[PDB]
Amino acid sequence: ARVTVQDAVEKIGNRFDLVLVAARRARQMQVGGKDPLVPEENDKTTVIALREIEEGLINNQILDVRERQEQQEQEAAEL
Amino acid sequence: GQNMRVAFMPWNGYNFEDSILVSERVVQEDRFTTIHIQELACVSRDTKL
Amino acid sequence: EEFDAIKIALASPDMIRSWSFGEVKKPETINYRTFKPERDGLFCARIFGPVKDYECLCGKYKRLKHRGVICEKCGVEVTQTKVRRERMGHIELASPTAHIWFLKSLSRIGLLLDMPLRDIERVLYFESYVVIEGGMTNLERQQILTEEQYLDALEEFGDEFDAKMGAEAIQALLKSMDLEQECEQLREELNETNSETKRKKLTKRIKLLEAFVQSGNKPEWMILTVLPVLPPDLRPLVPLDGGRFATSDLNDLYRRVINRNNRLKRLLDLAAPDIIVRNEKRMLQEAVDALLDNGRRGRAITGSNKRPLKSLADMIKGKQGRFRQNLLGKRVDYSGRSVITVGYLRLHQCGLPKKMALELFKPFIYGKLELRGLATTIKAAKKMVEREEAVVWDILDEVIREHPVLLNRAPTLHRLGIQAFEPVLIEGKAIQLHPLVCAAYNADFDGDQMAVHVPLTLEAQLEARALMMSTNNILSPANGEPIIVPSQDVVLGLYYMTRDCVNAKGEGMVLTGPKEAERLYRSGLASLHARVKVRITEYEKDANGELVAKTSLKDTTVGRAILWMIVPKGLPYSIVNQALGKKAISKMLNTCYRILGLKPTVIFADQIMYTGFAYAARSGASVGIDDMVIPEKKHEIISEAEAEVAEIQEQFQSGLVTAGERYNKVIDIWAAANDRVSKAMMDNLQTETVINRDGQEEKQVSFNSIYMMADSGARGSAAQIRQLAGMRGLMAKPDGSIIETPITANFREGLNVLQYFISTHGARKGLADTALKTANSGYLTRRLVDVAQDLVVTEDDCGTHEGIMMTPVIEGGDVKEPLRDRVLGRVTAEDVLKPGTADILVPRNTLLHEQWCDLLEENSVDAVKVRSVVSCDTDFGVCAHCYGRDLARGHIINKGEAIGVIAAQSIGEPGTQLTMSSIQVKNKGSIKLSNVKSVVNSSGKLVITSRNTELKLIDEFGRTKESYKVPYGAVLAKGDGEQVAGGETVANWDPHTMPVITEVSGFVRFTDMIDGQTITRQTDELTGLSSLVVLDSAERTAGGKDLRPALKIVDAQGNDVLIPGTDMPAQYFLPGKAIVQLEDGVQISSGDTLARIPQGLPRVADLFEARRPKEPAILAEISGIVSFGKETKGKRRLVITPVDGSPYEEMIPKWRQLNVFEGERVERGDVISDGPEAPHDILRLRGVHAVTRYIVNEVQDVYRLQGVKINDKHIEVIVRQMLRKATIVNAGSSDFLEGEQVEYSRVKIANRELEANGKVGATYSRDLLGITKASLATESFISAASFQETTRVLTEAAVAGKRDELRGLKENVIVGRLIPAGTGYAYHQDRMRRRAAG
Amino acid sequence: EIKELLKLGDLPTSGQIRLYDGRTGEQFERPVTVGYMYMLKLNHLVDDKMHARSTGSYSLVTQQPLGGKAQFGGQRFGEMEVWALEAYGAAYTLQEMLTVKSDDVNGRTKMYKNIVDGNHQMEPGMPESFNVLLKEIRSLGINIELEDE
Amino acid sequence: DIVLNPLGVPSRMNIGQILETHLGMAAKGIGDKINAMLKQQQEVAKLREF
Repeated sequence: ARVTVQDAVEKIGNRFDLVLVAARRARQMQVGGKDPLVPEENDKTTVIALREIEEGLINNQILDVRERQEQQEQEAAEL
Repeated sequence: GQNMRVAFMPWNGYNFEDSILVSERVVQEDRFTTIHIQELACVSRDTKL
Repeated sequence: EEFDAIKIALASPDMIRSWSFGEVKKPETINYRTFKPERDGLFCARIFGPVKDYECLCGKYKRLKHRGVICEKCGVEVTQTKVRRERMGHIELASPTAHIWFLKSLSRIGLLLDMPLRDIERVLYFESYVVIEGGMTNLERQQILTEEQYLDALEEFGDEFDAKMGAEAIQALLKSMDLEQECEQLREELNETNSETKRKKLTKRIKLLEAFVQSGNKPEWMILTVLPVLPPDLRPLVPLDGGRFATSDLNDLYRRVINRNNRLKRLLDLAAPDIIVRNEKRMLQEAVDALLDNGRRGRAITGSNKRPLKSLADMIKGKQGRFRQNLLGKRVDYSGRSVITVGYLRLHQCGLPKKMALELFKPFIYGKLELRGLATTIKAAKKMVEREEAVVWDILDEVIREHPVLLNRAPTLHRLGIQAFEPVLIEGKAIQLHPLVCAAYNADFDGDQMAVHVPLTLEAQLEARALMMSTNNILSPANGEPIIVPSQDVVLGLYYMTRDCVNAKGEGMVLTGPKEAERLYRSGLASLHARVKVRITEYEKDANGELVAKTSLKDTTVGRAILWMIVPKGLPYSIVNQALGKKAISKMLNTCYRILGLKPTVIFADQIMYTGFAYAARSGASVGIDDMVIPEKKHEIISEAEAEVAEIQEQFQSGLVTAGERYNKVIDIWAAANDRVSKAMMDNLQTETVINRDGQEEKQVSFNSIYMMADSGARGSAAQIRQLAGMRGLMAKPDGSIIETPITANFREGLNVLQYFISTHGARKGLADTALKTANSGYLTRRLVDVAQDLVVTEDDCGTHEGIMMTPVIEGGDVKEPLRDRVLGRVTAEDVLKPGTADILVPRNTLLHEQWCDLLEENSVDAVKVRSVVSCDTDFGVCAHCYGRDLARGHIINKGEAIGVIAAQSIGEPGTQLTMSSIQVKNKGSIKLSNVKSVVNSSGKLVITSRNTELKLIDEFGRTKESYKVPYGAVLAKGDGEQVAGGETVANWDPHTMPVITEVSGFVRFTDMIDGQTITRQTDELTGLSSLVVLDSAERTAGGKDLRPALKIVDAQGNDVLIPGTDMPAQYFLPGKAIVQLEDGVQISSGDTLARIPQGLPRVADLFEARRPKEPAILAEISGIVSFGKETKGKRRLVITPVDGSPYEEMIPKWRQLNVFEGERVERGDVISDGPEAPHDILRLRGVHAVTRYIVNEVQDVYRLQGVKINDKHIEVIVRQMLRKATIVNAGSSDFLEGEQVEYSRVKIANRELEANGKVGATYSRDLLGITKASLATESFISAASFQETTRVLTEAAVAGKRDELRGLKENVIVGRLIPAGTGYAYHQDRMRRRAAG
Repeated sequence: EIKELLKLGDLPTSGQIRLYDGRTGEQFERPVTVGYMYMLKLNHLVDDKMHARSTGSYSLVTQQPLGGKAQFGGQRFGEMEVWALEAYGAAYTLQEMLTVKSDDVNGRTKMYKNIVDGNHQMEPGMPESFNVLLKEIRSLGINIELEDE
Repeated sequence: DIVLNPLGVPSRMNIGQILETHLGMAAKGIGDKINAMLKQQQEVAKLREF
């Protein structure tokens, strides 16, 4: 969560994959203004993603669905 | 240097690895207060501008 | 912008002109009155660009009114000043000149021309002509000519031949020669004569011409005609504040070459005599040589300070070169340094000084200040930061938190030298560090400085928290042993709490919980150490991960009972019911992690630190002078030790005893006195407490403060208290010999002036190596990390076949590393089955964690086959299942991570710490012999006649407990398979006498034994039982030296006695020093003899260098009967006669003892000559498994000697990269016997043994290379360019036209790209998918 | 002699005395050796060692940050700690150590601007310490290019 | 007023400091008697005897 990332690794199965998914979420969470799905309780941008991984709300395959449906509906908005 | 009361015992780990613990008294009595004298130089040259 | 690879080649003059934007012709650089560069000078703005941004020389066009026009008044293009870093000019020379790299370095211009190097220099200096073309048959191409000999050619022929002088003659030779004709000619004639001494030379020429074939590189570009100049911004001449200037020496060299180049131009229209034009051309050649390299071909050209000028080749070479000091090692931003101090802090917390935080996070404060809206503009932000208002600290307390910051301690030995830490602001000046991580940092609070580094990007702040956090790093990468062990003060408090006395206070009372024991201690009603009865309810997880409780009454002391409210409900109570020394705490912390997890372990470690500090303060420990007790028998022992000195001295002055024996006796008595003192001293320090309680008197453990500080292992050892109290051993003078007069006094009693002068030698010698040998360790680690560059895991399980053997280390002495520890972290190779047959625990791949380790430990298994790194069949990397589980994490290793650098730091870290006749059975076991040649002696016992047999000690389980080497021709007292108890001398053999004992029995008559020609008549002067003497070749007559004296065994009829069961003759040949014991006519029995033949850090560093031992061990490469041919011609010969194959002969020194004889048989790869084994020959004869087993068994010795434990997997990973080259013996796709990569051999047989071809490929031979040489032998030219021999590597790659795929770790370090390791690996998979899909 | 002097000084012959704690005021279980020892102050002052550089001086030929506290330069990140970083596997940290910290003229300005705008976005580029190496090697008459796609 | 870590005494093999500390306490005890009798002024001759 905030001191350790011990429980974050099992939700993905690899130590190296935490960064590439948590930073991927935090990119849009910071610049795109997307609403976090986890309570924030006075935490920075680089730790709430870890607290959410500790719950396991997001995973590599399901980050690419909520973002792709957005452009999918933009296609209908554009045309 | 100076001389003063010295003990030999651990103090809550504040002297863990060769660390040294002192008193507010030594600062108040200014036993180890020192004076350092620095100097500065303001060069004033004739620039082509 | 994105590229794919880096191409290195030679610069054609046309391409140099293409780069250049102008020809510099004026040697002057800038004006003196004004400070602008001159036209067509060295800083000519036309060639290189404007001196100021968007400004021309005069001012016709400026202010972006004209974008990129060129001022017609001056000729200067208007643009940014950055163009001055990019634009390059050229120098047009009148006479072509030779490059120095491809001329002096080795030759690259001599090998191409097949000309002697010295003659090339002679021709260069305008001294010796060369025949470019001989129209007549008298002359010949590439002939050396003197001036006097050349006058005859002038008066004879003249125009018919072509022979001139100078470097342009070499250029014309390169122009005229053809390499395709050499390709089609040299290769054919090379096969005709296979001379090995010239085979490599022809191979090198063939390789060079072939490399020129596809490089498209015409060697006519070798001789430089146009020379590029460095951009002026990189050879800068900058004014100083005091109206001065300073410029790089490159500017001086450029001026020097231009000054004589224009002079050479002026010497042509002036029709200079050829004698002076030669001198000018030599001047130009020397100048350009010094420009390329100052101190290479001639004297190093200096400046006005007589220091050699640094050429641009020096700018990239060595430690001062750019590759090391500016590309790999860089200055960094957003970083600082401060002293370190101790902290109460938690393991993830660091004490930052509040003053440095605002400086480091200044951009962060600016960014969050505008968000807060407190500063409309950044100027106001900086102003209020400068004022240091109260608001900035309010913002600061949230900027710092949830933002880890890296800590660094120079030097960074291993991985744990850098750790992440969540900052904590401290209103102080120094950095506060957690005490428990000081041991990993090797940092003591004695003035050490730490380097702070804040990560900027989102991933870096993420990478530090996820992977670099201190809470993650509990176990060492080298071994799974914990690294957060309490060092000195926590262990002292824990030891004091976990102490027992029988008369202290409140003894024997029954209590119903630990909490109310704490109040008893705090109230002072009961003492800390007091054996009481307490009710304890502990927890266990016998269920499927579910904790179960159990309540019982235990007999313990109050101090240990206090600890039970600290354990995390997951440990047995018996783990704290001891004295709890340092190793006890280590194993406790290991147990917590192995049973419960990581978070409980971290919390427990923090609470142990807090408790230890608190109770060490509560107890109070000091060092009293009364505490240093002195034995009363010190003077008595000293007197009774010097008493024998008089006896020894009087014996020596009498003369009956020798000086060496005198020295040995006095040192022996002094050592005995030292032992007596050490025992007598420790007797009064461990059980000195004589206290009584409801009895008469009883003796318990000591309460001396020194005794706790030594027993707990906090500081020092019992080997030091001897120096405190007993005499300080014996000191050795720096020559190596040890002074027989010891320092009888100790520090408490004070020392003598002469005693101190003697002792100071040990002090200086001990510290001198530390001040010197750490450089050796650093160089060794640097070399190790080079050959560990691209060692990253690429797959999970390559599915390779069987791998390496595994066994305990019972050889030599007892068991040091059992199979319980050497396989923890391994993956099997084959389906290992228990001693109960057909019972297998593995489907050829399992992770040998503690459960399987215990399962095999309970069984009698002694051999397991694990998947080694060497056995891995992965190309350009290794797979996880071929490595094993991680050591820092305990889980199986995932892809992406790098292992080579981890192993290199694992072995390179302790390097600075490690600078310096009869066989008796010990325990009841069977007497087993492996590969034994049985023969019965004359007394009915068993004797041995084989060197390749070793004794084995087998217990009731079946595994070998002890093993001892037995040499050839020894005598044993017991048979094989005898289960005899310990304490029996089973083997007896003379340390010097080597027998020639005969296996067969019968009559012995002196055959092939003629007196006066080969032997001498000698008889013993006391016994008389003697025989003819056979001496060595250096003592026997040369007349009979042609034939080896052979004593065949005969019978009454006089026929050769053969081996029972084989029709081969059984006769013995006598080498030198072979005096026959029995006389003629008498016989010997089986097992009887014929004749008696009487007889540190660099130590581990040189193994990776593949250093050849001074006295190597010679072995055989094929089996069969060994023989000897030519005798005494420089060195003897060794004929090899196999059953079917071939006269394999080599130089063998007869001066060294052998093992087999003329009539004996030896197999391939067996000890025929003695001495240390050569690793190259071990590879050449036996497999890579034998040599890697040798290396892991060898290097482990030093670390065991220094008590350092390193996982064996950290060695063969380097060894796996040592075994990267491969020499071909067959053909089909490459040259005859050129050296290639093993991966290239594997991929070349991936299409010839497949369906793509029936069979055309070639078979290889595994090669071993030194750690320095193997680093250079890569398909990458930039990896080795940054380590050593930069000039050689660059000149070798340039002529080969190599290209680098940017696969190595430091390759992407230099270019700044992401590192193909871990996160960079998962990024690089995308790039690998990119180029494949077009 | 010390024992005789202590007897003269009305002090315990052993040389250690019992003490009370400044926090809870209890006698310690063992007597503590207390006396007088000549202390000294060394020249290595803490403030002379404390240094921090967010963005300051830059080198001329290499464009990297300068060295030395007196020059307000940054710390030197040698290859020794580069090996530790790559042993950890944190590639982004190592990349930013060499690209946006020291040798990117057009990179570290953006690194400053976006974090001022509260954007921790990485925009790396070619290190400036490699263009110098390429230019020098090219000045050696040794052609060297980058094989693009 | 200054507390030193005692664990650095035995392992570092520097025991002269302990003797220095004891001798310093002896000297300071002499001084504490001297000033004590000086503030009371028993006798100059008594001081000359002590």
